[PDB]
Amino acid sequence: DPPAPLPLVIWHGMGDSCCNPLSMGAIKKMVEKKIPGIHVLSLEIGKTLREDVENSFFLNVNSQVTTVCQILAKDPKLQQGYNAMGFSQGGQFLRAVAQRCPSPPMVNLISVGGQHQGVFGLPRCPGESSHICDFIRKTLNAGAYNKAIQERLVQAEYWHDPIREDIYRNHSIFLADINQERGVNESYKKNLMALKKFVMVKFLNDTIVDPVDSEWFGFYRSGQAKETIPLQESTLYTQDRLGLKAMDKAGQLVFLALEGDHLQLSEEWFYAHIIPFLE
Ligand SMILES: *[C@H]1O[C@H](CO)[C@@H](O[C@@H]2O[C@H](CO)[C@@H](O)[C@H](O)[C@H]2NC(C)=O)[C@H](O)[C@H]1NC(C)=O
Ligand SMILES: *[C@@H]1O[C@H](CO)[C@@H](O)[C@H](O)[C@H]1NC(C)=O
Ligand SMILES: *[C@H]1O[C@H](CO)[C@@H](O)[C@H](O)[C@H]1NC(C)=O
Repeated sequence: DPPAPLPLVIWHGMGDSCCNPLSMGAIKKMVEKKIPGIHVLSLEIGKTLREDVENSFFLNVNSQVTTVCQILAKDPKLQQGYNAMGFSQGGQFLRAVAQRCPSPPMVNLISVGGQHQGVFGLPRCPGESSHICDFIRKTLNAGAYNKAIQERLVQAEYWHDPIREDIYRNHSIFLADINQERGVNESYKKNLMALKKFVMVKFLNDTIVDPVDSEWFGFYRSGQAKETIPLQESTLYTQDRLGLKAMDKAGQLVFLALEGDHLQLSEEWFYAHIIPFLE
C-alpha cells in the first residue's frame, strides 16, 4: 500500500540533468530496485534536457524553487508526504523547498555533498599555498555580489565571502535568505524542524567544494579564510535561527561521511547507508 513506499523526489546538481542513464537515471533504478513499487520523481527544470542543464548554471535559484514547489503540488502521489534527495547544489536547493513550501510535506531530506553554507574557493585551487588561487576568490566579490550577476548566475547565489561577511549578508538573494542572515523568518524555522530526518553526507576527500565542511553545515570562521568551525560552534546554531540545535537535540540530524572525491560513491555504500532512509 501507498504508506509502505514513500515517494522519492530528486534534484540533480550543476551540469547534470533529470534523466541521464549514467547519473540520476542510474540513481532512479538503483532505488526502484531495493524498494519495489516506489514512485520516483526526478525534477527537470525547463521543457527539455538542454534547458535543464543550462538552467543548472543560468536560472535564478529562487525562480527554480518556486517552479519546483509548483510541480510538487500538482503531483497527487506526493500529497501525503515524500522523501527528498539532492545532489551537490541540489542539496541546498531542496532545503529551500522544505523551508518555503510546507505542502506537500517533506519527510526525510538527504543531502549528498550539498553546500549548506555556500562556497568560497575554486575547484582544485587550494588557497593555503597558492597566491593566485587566493587572489581570485577574494576579488570576485565585487562581481559575485553585483546585482545583475546575482540574479543571472547560480553559483553566485551561494558564494559566501567570510572576510567581508556584511557584503555577503546584504547582497546574496538566495543563500543569505535561507540561512536567516537578515533577521529570523519564523516560517523557515518551523518548516525545517517539521522534517523528520535531515541527513548530510560529506565527502572527506572533496577537492571541488571549498570549504568541505559546508557539506556538514560548517564554514570558514568569520573574518578570514583558512580555519573553519563546525555547525555546533556557529552563531546559526547558537541562536537557533533555523531550529538546528533543537533538531539536533531530538536526533533529527544525521552526519555521514566517506572517503572519496565529490559525488564519488559506491553501490555498496549507497545500499548500506542511504536506502535505509528511503525505505
Ligand atoms: C583523503 O582525504 C580524507 C580527508 O582529508 C582523508 O580522511 C582523513 O583526513 C584527515 C585530515 O587530513 C586525516 O587526518 C586522516 O588521516 C584521514 N583519514 C585516515 C585514513 O586516517 C582520507 O584518509 C584520504 N584518503 C586517501 C586519499 O588516502
Ligand atoms: C518568510 O518566508 C515566507 C515563506 O515561507 C514568506 O512568505 C515571508 O514573506 C518571509 N518573510 C517573513 C519573515 O515573513
Ligand atoms: C548593507 O546593509 C547594512 C544594513 O544595516 C548597512 O549597515 C551596511 O552599511 C551595508 N553593508 C555593505 C558593505 O553593503
